[PDB]
Amino acid sequence: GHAPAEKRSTTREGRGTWYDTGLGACGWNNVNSDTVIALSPSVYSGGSHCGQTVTVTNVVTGAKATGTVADECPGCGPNDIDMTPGLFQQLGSLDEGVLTVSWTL
Repeated sequence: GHAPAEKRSTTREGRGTWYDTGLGACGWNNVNSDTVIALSPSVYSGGSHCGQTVTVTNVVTGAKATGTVADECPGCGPNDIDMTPGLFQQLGSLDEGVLTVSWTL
């Protein structure tokens, strides 16, 4: 039913990998060059993570970028997420696959 989820929006380090962006698991459809995010499943994320803006700061190089949760990363926990490759280039390099980024949600 209803659930007024009040998440403590706090900057914390986690993992952030790129995926092939085309159709988000929420009501968004974006290309690879865009800056959107795939967050841990809405079951675990209370539903209210879908459509949230998230600032991600790759701690490896200190590179800060921002992407909006449009998709749901299924096979990952609340310390590891996915994102657009275009955004992941702004965090670091595609060759890394995953990077340790400081995300706030």
